[PDB]
Amino acid sequence: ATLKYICAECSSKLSLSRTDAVRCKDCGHRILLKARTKRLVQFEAR
Amino acid sequence: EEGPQVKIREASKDNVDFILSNVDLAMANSLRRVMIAEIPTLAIDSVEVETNTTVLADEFIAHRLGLIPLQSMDIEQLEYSRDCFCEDHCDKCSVVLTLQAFGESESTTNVYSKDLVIVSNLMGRNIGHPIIQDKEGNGVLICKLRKGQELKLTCVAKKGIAKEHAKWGPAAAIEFEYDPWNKLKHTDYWYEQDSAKEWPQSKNCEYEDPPNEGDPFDYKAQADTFYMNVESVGSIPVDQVVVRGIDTLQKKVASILLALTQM
Amino acid sequence: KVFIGRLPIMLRSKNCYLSEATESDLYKLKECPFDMGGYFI
Amino acid sequence: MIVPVRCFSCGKVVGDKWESYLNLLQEDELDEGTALSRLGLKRYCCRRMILTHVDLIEKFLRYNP
Ligand SMILES: [Zn+2]
Ligand SMILES: [Zn+2]
Ligand SMILES: [Zn+2]
Repeated sequence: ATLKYICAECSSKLSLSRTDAVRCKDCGHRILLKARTKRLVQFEAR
Repeated sequence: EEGPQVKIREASKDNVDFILSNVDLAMANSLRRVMIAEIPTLAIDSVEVETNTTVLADEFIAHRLGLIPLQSMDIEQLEYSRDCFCEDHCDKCSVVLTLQAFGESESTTNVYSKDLVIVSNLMGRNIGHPIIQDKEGNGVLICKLRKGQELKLTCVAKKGIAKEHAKWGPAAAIEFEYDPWNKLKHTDYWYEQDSAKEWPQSKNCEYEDPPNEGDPFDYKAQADTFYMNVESVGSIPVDQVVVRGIDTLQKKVASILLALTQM
Repeated sequence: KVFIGRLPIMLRSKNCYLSEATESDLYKLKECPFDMGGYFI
Repeated sequence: MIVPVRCFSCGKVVGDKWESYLNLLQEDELDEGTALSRLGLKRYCCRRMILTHVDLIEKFLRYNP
């Protein structure tokens, strides 16, 4: 269902805009990870 | 049948200890090289990654995937994607497989080649089936998953040769020896006190007659009688590695006579 | 009482939270159990 | 990280012998040399592959995320 960001610890898929600072829900981890892409990557098997 | 002559000693699904005789060292070698580098095979040569929360990197995993030996019995009934007239890959030139794994249990979940699943149409040719030789039908250990981690990949096997990448090699090693009794004097034994006492006598010294003390050097003897042993990796029956070795070498020279021709 | 300045703490010294941490306490904390710690951050 | 799939030098498949090797040691109380020979690793190039590997993944799996 989409997710622009993740949380450094609770893994809970966050996702907010501006003026939202940087915190998760209950896990005030001011960290947050950017979440992978859907544009699947191809790899040489070499 | 007049000419090169095979004389098998051991034989199994993995090795083929034999004795080539009545041939040029050059031919024993070219054949020896061909088996190592130019026998066609199928192998994963493209991995699309949907999900990898594993502890490894995509290219890291992908690299291993390619090293996983795949069924290449009817490899000739498959074409090189570069020759094929499709756009990229198709059933006429490629085998598609899938890998989906999830860390369900709390105990470490292992991912093996057996967990690979063919998704394309093999059209009746024995090809792409991940080789398995272990005593538990598991295959190669591709990765390990902790509870919660996931791995969703999509591979694409293609025909190739060792010259392009060692993953496409059907051979594992190739023992090769001649003149076990240093009679042609091709090598000069290094020693501290005694050549003979310091150098281990080889297997094949039994299959030959030790030179006699007073015989003058035989200067016209050439090199025939080569003791080989081929170890297959599984993607192909041992007997085949050899046979097709001779085959490809044969087609090679053929491609040349045909060059002078249409020249 | 009175607050007076801040003192940077050497990892794994009596003051640090890792000094008394078990192996698993270290993993959950994302700190390699192989780390020695005679430094500051 | 994990058992290399093959012997760097010859190509021998080795990534399918790690667990067996581990058992040959624990549950059978054998020695590494005797253990390795029973798995078929006869030439030292292949022997070193297994005898020298370090399974650091079993430590990576211990981190939560
Ligand atoms: Zn949080
Ligand atoms: Zn095609
Ligand atoms: Zn080896």
